[PDB]
Parts: sequence; C-alpha cells; structure tokens
Amino acid sequence: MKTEWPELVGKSVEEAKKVILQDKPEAQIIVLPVGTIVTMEYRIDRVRIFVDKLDNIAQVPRVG
Repeated sequence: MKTEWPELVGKSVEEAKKVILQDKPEAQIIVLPVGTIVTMEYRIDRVRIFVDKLDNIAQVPRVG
C-alpha cells in the first residue's frame, strides 16, 4: 500500500490533492500548517499534508 508521497514536497495543494487521489481514491486529505500540535489516532484513509505560508507542501505526506 502507498503510504508516503516524497515526490509532493514543494508542490501546491491542488497538485498534491490530484496525485494522492490517483494513488488513494478513498483519501481524506487534511491541510495543516507546519508546526501544528497533533495528537490524533491513526486513520488509514486519512492523508495529512503540512503546508508553508504559500500553501506548498513542506514535508512528506504520509497516511495516518
């Protein structure tokens, strides 16, 4: 199962959403600022993306 998208570092949200959905059609994509205090249970259909001030992906999106 695809669990990580290193290829999306530096891309916009729109492009990250399009690529994650091709690879993971059930994905629930959640957009958060870098540095967000996160304690969350594991959800296998969720993909969190952490974004910078210009809404570019700052780190490697991962399932969870």
